[PDB]
Amino acid sequence: DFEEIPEEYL
Amino acid sequence: IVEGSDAEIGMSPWQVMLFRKSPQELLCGASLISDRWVLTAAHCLLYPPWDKNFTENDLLVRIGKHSRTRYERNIEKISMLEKIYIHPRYNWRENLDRDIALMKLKKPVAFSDYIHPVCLPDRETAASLLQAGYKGRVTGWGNLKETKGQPSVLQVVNLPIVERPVCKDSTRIRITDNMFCAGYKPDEGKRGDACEGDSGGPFVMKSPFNNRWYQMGIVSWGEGCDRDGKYGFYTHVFRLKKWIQKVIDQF
Amino acid sequence: ADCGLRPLFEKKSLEDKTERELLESYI
Ligand SMILES: CC(C)[C@H](NC(=O)c1cccn1C(=O)[C@H](NC(=O)OCc1ccccc1)C(c1ccccc1)c1ccccc1)B(O)O
Repeated sequence: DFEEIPEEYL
Repeated sequence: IVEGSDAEIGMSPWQVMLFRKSPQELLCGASLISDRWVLTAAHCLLYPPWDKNFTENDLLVRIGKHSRTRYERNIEKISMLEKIYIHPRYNWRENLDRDIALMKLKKPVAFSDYIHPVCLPDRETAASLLQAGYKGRVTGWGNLKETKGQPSVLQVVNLPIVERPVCKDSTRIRITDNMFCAGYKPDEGKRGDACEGDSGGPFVMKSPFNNRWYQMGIVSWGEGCDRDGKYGFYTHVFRLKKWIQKVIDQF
Repeated sequence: ADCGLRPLFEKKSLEDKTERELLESYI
């Protein structure tokens, strides 16, 4: 149910 | 949190969300105690019965949040872990004694209106506030019931510390001095408890002497959620403060 | 240090909706 986070934190 | 209420904006600015990288999910609650240290339950990171053994690169810390699932652009901060420190006498094999861990952030987080550290009690704080009847506050993004589902925003509930004999007599688990329990009794009519996903979050109290919020407990364990005659058990933060200080001082 | 003092509550001398419940229990 989670919105994507800036896929840089990843 | 069962039978809680939506938290107000900036109501718990030390609240931290332990978030799993892949798959993306909430792992537990936690709390910000300085600009580079986060406090949570050891069992959020290490629990051999359920094959949990998270390392630094499995997780992220999300600070400043309110909504459970949104990316709260401009409000939350998301940080990487440099290092995880579990209490060396954490007892996962029997009763979760010493259920406490520390996470050092790779970079200092900036404080803001939504991000701010909670205080850790000293002996007198503990002495004066950790009394049966005195209420603490538990917050988290956990389940709304044992079995609606998950909240949309951070939940809050105030629960009274319970007499140690009553805590004892409510369970078959061996209770230690590193734990305390809280929750209303059946006769008190009021309800509330932590639930699945709330683990590792803070049980705080506001000192009536200096008007500051102190984290007295860490959501540790309970038998079900909000069951009559059962109580939530919390790690006694003051009793493990020497370990906390040692880790931070050395590292 | 400044620990336990909320920017949107204590720092502005505003009270959250249930903090009094806590205070009232500290006898
Ligand atoms: C929100 C927090 C409080 C929850 N904490 C945890 O669930 C915690 C991590 C490992 C087992 N744990 C638990 O809270 C356990 N609860 C438990 O599993 O509750 C569910 C249950 C209901 C009825 C019968 C059996 C189980 C709890 C316990 C305490 C100490 C060591 C190991 C297990 C226990 C089990 C059986 C009888 C009495 C107590 B959450 O679900 O992670």
